[PDB]
Amino acid sequence: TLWYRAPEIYSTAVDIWSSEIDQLFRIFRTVWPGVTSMPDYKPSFPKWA
Amino acid sequence: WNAVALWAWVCNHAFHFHCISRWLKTRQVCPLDNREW
Amino acid sequence: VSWDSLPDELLLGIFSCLCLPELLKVSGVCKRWYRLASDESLWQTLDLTGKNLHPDVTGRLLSQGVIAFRCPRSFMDQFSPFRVQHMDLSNSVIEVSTLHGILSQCSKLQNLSLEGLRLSDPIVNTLAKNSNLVRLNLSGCALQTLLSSCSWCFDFTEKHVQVAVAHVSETITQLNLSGYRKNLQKSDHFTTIARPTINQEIWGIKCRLTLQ
Amino acid sequence: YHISNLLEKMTSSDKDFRFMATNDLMTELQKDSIKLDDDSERKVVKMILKLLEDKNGEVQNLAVKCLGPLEYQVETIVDTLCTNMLSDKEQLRDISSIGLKTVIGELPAANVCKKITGRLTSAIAKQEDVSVQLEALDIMADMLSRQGGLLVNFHPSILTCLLPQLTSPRLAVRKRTIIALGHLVMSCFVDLIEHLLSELSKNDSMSTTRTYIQCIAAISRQAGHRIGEYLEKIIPLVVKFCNVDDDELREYCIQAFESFVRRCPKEVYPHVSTIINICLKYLTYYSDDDDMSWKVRRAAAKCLDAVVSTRHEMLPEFYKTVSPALISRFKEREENVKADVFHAYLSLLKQTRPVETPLTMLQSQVPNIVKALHKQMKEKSVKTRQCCFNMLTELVNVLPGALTQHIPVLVPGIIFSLNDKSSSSNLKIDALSCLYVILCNHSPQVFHPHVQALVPPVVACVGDPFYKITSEALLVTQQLVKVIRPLDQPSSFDATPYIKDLFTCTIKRLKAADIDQEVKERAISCMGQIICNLGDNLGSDLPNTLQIFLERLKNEITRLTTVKALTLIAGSPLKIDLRPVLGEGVPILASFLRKNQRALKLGTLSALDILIKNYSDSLTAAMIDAVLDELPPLISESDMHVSQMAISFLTTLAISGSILNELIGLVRSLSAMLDFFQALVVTGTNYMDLLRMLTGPVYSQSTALTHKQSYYSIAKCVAALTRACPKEGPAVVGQFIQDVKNSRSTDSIRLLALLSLDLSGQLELKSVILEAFSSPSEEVKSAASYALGSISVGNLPEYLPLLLHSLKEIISSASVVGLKPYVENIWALLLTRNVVAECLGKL
Amino acid sequence: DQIWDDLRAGIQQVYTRQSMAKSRYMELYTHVYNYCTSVGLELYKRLKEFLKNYLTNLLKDGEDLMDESVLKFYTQQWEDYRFSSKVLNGICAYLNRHWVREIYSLALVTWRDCLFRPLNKQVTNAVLKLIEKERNGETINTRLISGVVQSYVELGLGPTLTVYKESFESQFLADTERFYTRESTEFLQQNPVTEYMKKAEARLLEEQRRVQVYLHESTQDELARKCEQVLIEKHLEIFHTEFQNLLDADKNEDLGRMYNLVSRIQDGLGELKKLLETHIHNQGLAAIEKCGEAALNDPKMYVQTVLDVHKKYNALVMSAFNNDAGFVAALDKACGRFINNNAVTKMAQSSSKSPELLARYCDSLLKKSSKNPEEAELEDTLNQVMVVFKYIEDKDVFQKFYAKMLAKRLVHQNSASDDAEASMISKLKQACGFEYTSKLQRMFQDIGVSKDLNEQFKKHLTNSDFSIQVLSSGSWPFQQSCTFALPSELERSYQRFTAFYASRHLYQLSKGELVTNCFKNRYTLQASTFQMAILLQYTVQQLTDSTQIKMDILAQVLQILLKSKLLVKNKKLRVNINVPMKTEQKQEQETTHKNIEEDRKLLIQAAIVRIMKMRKVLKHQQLLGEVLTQLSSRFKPRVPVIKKCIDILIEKEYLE
Amino acid sequence: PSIKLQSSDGEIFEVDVEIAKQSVTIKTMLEDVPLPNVNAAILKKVIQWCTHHKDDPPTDDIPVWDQEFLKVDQGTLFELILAANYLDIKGLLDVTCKTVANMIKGKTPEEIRKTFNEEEAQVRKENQWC
Amino acid sequence: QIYYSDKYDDEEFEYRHVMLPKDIAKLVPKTHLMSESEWRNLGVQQSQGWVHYMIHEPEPH
Repeated sequence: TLWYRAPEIYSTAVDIWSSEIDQLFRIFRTVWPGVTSMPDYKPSFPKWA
Repeated sequence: WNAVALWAWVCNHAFHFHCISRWLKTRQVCPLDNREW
Repeated sequence: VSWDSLPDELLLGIFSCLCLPELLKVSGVCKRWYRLASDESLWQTLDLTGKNLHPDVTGRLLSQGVIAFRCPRSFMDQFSPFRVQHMDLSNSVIEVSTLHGILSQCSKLQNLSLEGLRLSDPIVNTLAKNSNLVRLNLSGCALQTLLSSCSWCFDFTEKHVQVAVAHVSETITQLNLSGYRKNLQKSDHFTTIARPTINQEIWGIKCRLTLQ
Repeated sequence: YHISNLLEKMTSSDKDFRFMATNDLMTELQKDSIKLDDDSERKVVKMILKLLEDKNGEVQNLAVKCLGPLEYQVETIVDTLCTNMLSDKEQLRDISSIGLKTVIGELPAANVCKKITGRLTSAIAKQEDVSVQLEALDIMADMLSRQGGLLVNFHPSILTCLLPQLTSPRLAVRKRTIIALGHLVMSCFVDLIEHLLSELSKNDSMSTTRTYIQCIAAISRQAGHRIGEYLEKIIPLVVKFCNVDDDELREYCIQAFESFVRRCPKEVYPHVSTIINICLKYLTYYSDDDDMSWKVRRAAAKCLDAVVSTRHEMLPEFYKTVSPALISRFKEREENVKADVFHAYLSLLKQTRPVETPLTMLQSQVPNIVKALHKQMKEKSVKTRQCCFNMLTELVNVLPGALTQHIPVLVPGIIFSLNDKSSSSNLKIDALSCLYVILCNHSPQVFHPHVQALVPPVVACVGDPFYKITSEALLVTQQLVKVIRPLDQPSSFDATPYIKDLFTCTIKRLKAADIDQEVKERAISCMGQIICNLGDNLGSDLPNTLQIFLERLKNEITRLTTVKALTLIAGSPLKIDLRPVLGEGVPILASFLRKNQRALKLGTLSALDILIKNYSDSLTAAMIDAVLDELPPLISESDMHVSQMAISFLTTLAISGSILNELIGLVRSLSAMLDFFQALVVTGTNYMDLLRMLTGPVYSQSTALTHKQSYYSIAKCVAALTRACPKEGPAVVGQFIQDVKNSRSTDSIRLLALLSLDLSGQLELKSVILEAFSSPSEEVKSAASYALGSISVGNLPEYLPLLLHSLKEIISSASVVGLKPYVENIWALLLTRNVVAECLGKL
Repeated sequence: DQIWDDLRAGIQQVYTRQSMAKSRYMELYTHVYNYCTSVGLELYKRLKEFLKNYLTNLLKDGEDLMDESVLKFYTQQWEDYRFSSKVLNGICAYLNRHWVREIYSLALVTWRDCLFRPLNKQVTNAVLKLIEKERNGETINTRLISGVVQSYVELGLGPTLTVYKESFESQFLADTERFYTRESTEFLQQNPVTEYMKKAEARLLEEQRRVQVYLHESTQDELARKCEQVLIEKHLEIFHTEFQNLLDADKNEDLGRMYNLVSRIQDGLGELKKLLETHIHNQGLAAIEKCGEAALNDPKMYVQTVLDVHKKYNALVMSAFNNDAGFVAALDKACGRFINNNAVTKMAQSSSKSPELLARYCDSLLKKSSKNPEEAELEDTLNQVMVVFKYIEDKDVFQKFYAKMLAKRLVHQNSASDDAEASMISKLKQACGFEYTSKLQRMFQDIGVSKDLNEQFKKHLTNSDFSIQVLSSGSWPFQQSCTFALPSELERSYQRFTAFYASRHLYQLSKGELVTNCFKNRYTLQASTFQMAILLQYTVQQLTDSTQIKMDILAQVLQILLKSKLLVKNKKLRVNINVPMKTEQKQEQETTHKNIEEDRKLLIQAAIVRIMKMRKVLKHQQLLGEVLTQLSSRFKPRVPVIKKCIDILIEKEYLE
Repeated sequence: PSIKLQSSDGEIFEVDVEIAKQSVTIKTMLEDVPLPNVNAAILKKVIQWCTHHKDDPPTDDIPVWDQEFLKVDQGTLFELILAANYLDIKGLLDVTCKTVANMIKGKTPEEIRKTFNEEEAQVRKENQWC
Repeated sequence: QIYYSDKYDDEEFEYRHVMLPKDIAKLVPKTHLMSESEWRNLGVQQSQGWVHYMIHEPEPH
């Protein structure tokens, strides 16, 4: 969804929610277990702090 | 009596080598054959 | 119908058909199986990508005698040389300290590509122990004597820009030029030169063991 | 810029500019000139062709020399070149032929030859100018000869374009048409020939032109077995035309000649031959006029040769015909005719040899020809002498001893030829060969009174620097020294005066290093021959000649000649070669094992036989040294037939066979007939070999009957000469043996009566265990030496049984006593197969 | 387990040559199965020790054998041992399959023990003695040597030839060198050199056969190559010295054999070419000198000798030398050198006489006047003349002389067979340039024109030795006529000169009719009819005054007339007395030589002007080269003439 | 083409020499025979196993027919694939290893003793990445 | 078209997130990683360097 994107992205996608990576990076740029679950988990791009 | 004979032209063109060269130096374009070289 | 009085090569033949997950799950069954679990004939092409392993696992794998293996797209943050002829550590920055600790001494690596790794000078020349390498890198890596072993560096300084193609052995098939070509001293579609891939097979040798 | 600048610069309306442009473009094109643009290639080819017919002849003269190659565009070039020869322009037409010849001369493409031939078929049409006709004919003949197979399509068009202009006024055109027509006839569509044949048959009915008969003869040369039908209709026409008094009658002779040689069924011999004889002697008649009459003469000669070389069943009466008389009547006409007439006579002589008898005729005609020859020796020409010598040698070879009377009148010519004019090597070699052949087969009592005149030349000619001269003169020298003192008959003439010259002449050439191999071989042969013949007088220098022979024996290249010479030295005038002198060489002679060169043992025995004063000295003679090398040389019948008789001879003359145990053992035991029974004389000089032949009964496994018969034979021979007699021989002791232990004991007695030159199992033979062959041989060997018969009185009737075999035995050997009686042979026809009349054919 | 006491007897029996029953063999192989049940790295050492002990015992058995007795030991034992090893291979094939960190390899390595044992030296010596005896001639069976060669080759890690090489090849080759070097010396000392080449060829063929017969093919090259060193290359000096000796006398077969023998080496044919050219040049000059003066004034003899020598050497090179481009090039160069300038030319103080005499020889050859016409053979002579003309450097003299000679010949009816002449002109056109053919074809066509025109006068006479030939004199190489009015007896004939030739819009040739009544007896002699024309008048001096012909030619006519018996008779009516004047021949030759020189000077002037048409102004180094390369086909010029021409052109203000 | 084969129990079989030649173990020595280890029934099975692969010169997909031959009882199975190495073919051993791995693949090591026959934690820690 | 990001490499800034064109996707191969400026031939225009340490997580456009 353009208005909101699920952080995981599919069960409870709407509940899970509250380029997709660019939209979701807003909260992360400005932590929890299970990080190494989705394919997007990677430290190449800057996603610290 | 069997011998050899000949026939020659009439108007004909012939000039000396020196005069031929002198004429060729400047007359190459004035006339169109029949009186030069 | 006892299954504990068989030769060793028969068990090797049995194991040769297994894939990674099943093999590593069968690694531990009894004392007899443990010795044959890790053998030279088994590990010859091991490609794990994106598994962000820890130093103990890689140390054990290298010590076990892995003939040749590649490892693209795998990040690492946390000696007796073995035949690791083919290596692929590309576009996955790793801690320089651990790299120097483990990559201090390698006897012979006919293929050694380190594409996209920041390592400084004191360990670059230590590769001279290798008998001869015929592969180079151009992805952001002593300065002149290294290539004498066999006969896009932003941090690279100006002094050694012209040294490469000026006074160095040129028996190599090719010397790729890009980015630094414009600044190269004059007094001195896609590109598939000095790259591993043009289908997990890499460098032309099939990966007999890939996690995927 | 520069690449295409030349083409633009070509058009300049100037002489020097165009000259230089052509020059540099040609020079550049001579180079490889890789990567030329196709459009630029079209530009250059078009411009060169356009300039081809410009003014200022030098420019086009250089242009026409363009290289043949640079194949899509070459088609345009050839099309343009061939389309110009027929254009109105004269100079362009003339140059078109040269350009076509230059371009077509690029063969290592076949489409090119097809196209040019198809376009050029029509150019032969009648034109005002005949300059291009010859070029077109020549080039078309070239294409047809080089490639005739590809012209399969348009044959008749070429035929129809080629016939009409055969009668062109120019003679060169006619001659070129003859050759082209011959080539196209050679190309062969059967129909193609019939046109030509009928057209020439009809056109020759009324015409004074001689080219028709010329082409008729020419076409038959290539038509192999394809003009047989034409002969029946053309022969009358040619024989009729022969009487025409044209300026030359050669063409008819050539026609008849070629038709006779090529066509087998030409069944009219007499007419052609007779007209040959009539026209043979047609002599007829500086700045004088021409004279081509001689031609006919030579032509006739050649055709005569053909007949005398073709027929092989018309020899008997050919000599009786007028041909040889005409040939030998006048052999002095001129230089050229002599060669052909001599060749014809030589061909007849060669045909005479098989490999009223006809030879008698020639035997009666030898004098006249010899007379006719005697003069020609004075001719300054060399070819005449060469032909005369060739004829003489052929005549001497065909029949032996033909020239047994005219030697005094013939030797002068040979000596004259040898003496002077030595520049001509062929003349000298042929003369020496003729002398050798005439001296080869004749009675020795003919050349005697001429020897004094013949020896000097030869001995002077042996030293000629030319090596073939000596290589022919030494054989003549050998024959001469042989024809001086024949051994069979006594020679009155003394040989001492002239032997010194021959000895020195041959010995001088014998020792040298620059001489040829054949010369050395023949020199050693001649030296051996002279030494054997009359070496007694030349005893002063004998040891040095023998030493030279021993030295030459070592050389590998010259072994056979020296061995043959040493063997040949066995004449009745015993040639004493001091015993030690041959002694040091005997070990060398015995060491020879060179791959089947076995004149060795054929000469050693002669040497030790003629000279046998000392031969048992083992250190410097045989019986130890030569014997050691006798093992391989007794293994294969062919060479051992001669090897065995070596030991046979050694035994007789001896210490005889002191150490031959290994040789005798190996000799024991396929063999067709080779028997050494006459060689088993060791018993007399020394039953020495008792058990060697009686090994049968004990040892019989793996035995061949061929050798069992030989074993019985050798038993008989050992019984032949010894104190023992057949009455107590091995057969005698084993008289009644019916408990034979094995088949070998039976084979031992199988041939018992052989030991001849009734008390044992007296008539029990037909109770054969296996069979019997010649046991009842007592009758045969007793009828002659002993009484008439021992059992012949009651031979057959007692035993009805297949005993008729013995019949063929009793009358086989002896005939003096074979049939004194004649009852049993005739009174009974013996009912049992053809064996009854096996001997009746020849009693 | 300890069941080792079963393979022992197995290998002991298999070590023999007698086969083994297959049924009981399961007792052995299956026992090996027991070893690898329930690795160990212990059996290899035990089997190695057993093999070593067995091999040592075998060596001890026949240690003393030698002199062809050892050769019957190693070969005899190796076949059985190899069969035993092959049979035993299957027994431990299981281990060989599962043992890779080799039983047959172990057996071969152990065989290396006896190979490198004392047997090596004696075996090699016996083998080389067998080769030597084979060279001598004595025949020996080659089975055992084949076995020995297989022994030496098989040993190794054709897998590897290192041991075979080091153990047999070096010593075999050394024996070869010493043998051949020893024999060749005294063979050449005693035997002739002529047969040495044949013997060398036979020996080389014998080795080239032996190598496949009983040797490994790997030594195919080396054995040959070094054997050229000992035989051919080392003796090249004597071959060079004898080449001339045996070339002076015809030994063409020996020439071919020598060429084949010496061509194998690298850069061996080059030197002999020099000697060939030198000898050809010397022989040609010797022949020309022997011909001598007669060759100068007799073109037939000189050209015949030149063609004879050319044909002889051409046939020799084509037959013996296999038509090598270098050889034919050398022959061409030598022919050019010794036929352009030779002894005969030195007497004429000019190098143009040799080409000049060829034209006269051709004219005499194809003339129909002398005795008779020749056909079917004249073509060959013309072709050979073309071949010899191909070499001529100065081709201008030949063409210039031939044009005039052909014109003179064809003015009169004298001419040989038309076929030969047509072939000759066609060949000349094909070989020579256009400009000459453009002139000769004009004569060819004009003579036919005159032949056709001849009938016109006869037909005109009808309507209203006599054939008036008329042809334009503008383009032919002739000269003007003399002034002499024709007498009345002949005036009427030419008075009817009007015809198509004249009506539409030379005479200096003495021709006339033979009708004389002054003498008692009439004769018929066709000759130079100037005397006949003068006879119409009748003192001796009176004749000249009335005719008033120019004194020079008239006096020459009088002298030639006095040479005959006409003024102060013969066998037959066929009399000519038409001998050409001697002085006119030399004068014409000198005049034509001068004309040729002038023409060449003008040609070189025009050529320099033309070459500089493209070159604005350039140097002199390339000028002469470009001039020569652009005029190489015809007679080449001389440097002083070019310099004088260049100076004149400079004076002409053309270049700088 | 007639060779006699004897098993341990003492039965004689005859096979033409075109199919038994595949087994290199018996072919190598025959070039230049009671087998004691092989059993008669297993000998019959190995002899008859060469029916399909005559034409063909000497996890992943395998021939569908092979299953019927490879779907064999345990009692005969263990003997067959334990004695195959004596006369194993280059293809028989490969298919054997493949099928036995297939049985092993996908099972639980802790229960492997149910089929064939402290350290667990250390083994797991040794290779935890997987 | 392209869409520059706000801030993604604050630690070492040389470029930011950008869009992917239809033609660029075809030229972008998985075998060859996203080089900093090796895509200039395949229509690449952005901040200097723009070294992409990884690729699109869900899918590349």
